[PDB]
Amino acid sequence: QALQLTSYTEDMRAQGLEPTSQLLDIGYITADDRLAGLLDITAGGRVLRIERLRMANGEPMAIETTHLSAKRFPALRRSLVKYTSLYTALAEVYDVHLAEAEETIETSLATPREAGLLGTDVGLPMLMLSRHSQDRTGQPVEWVRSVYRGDRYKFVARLKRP
Amino acid sequence: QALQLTSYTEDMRAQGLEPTSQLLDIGYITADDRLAGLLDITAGGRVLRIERLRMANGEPMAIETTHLSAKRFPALRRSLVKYTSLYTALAEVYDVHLAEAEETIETSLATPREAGLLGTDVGLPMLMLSRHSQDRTGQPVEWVRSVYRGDRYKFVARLKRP
Repeated sequence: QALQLTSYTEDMRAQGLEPTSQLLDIGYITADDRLAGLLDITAGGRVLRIERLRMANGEPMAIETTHLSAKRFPALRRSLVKYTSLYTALAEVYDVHLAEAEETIETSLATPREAGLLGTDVGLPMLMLSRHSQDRTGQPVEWVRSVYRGDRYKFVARLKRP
Repeated sequence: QALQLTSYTEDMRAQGLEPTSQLLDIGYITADDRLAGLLDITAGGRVLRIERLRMANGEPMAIETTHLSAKRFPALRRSLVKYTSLYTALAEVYDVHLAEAEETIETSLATPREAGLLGTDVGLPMLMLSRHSQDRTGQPVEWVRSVYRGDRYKFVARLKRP
């Protein structure tokens, strides 16, 4: 609670590595109840889904899948090409800024496709990150699910106790 | 950065589960340079090592191995039986209180012994937590290494961005 909401780029530089990305896929899907609840939209609502391959020192590091309300951000898909960053896009196009988020850390095995994209096998433990962010108006902005190579990644938290 | 320094008990209750423990082993070891640096003691220095089996809902959940300066806490081993908690012991016997800590999250496979103690196999992804704590006088107090069952555990962080 009350930790530092750091995006992918900073968490890599705060770890020595040089971050880069590659869009794998982008498109609209239909929200089931679970996703609808997380984005505060109605079930059946349209969701923009972005899938990116994250790299560091040139090699595959993570697959990052971001979900957002298409209804709220109907021109975001088109605008994303203009930008280096989803969050730049949200700030400049929609004046939306992340304020707070709940991050979940788990470990799991990769799917066959994931293993292929990350140059690992399906027996390597992977770090699974989920992130549920809200904006400065206290609305949910995104639900993010990422799979990190377990041999190459660690996540560091600085904790304090009052 | 600036997250909430939560001990094992709170992190379980903030997750629905009912926490219990069992001492597996306790004793002194000699610090190698790496450990000596973390506890701010001289290489060769004596370290109190505590190994505990953590349980929740009755079943095995984590193995938690804590290291402390024996020189600084020479009567801690003996005093630990009187107490429900290492941190109660440190507060009451030595007036030492955790103030800040660096926590590392990783995933790895269990050793054969670990797998046996946790009723899992060595193919299950495990969550590896390291914790390096300092006290209210800004000195290092502990270095902790824990292995959590990957099928049963998640770690939740609440992040903010100024």
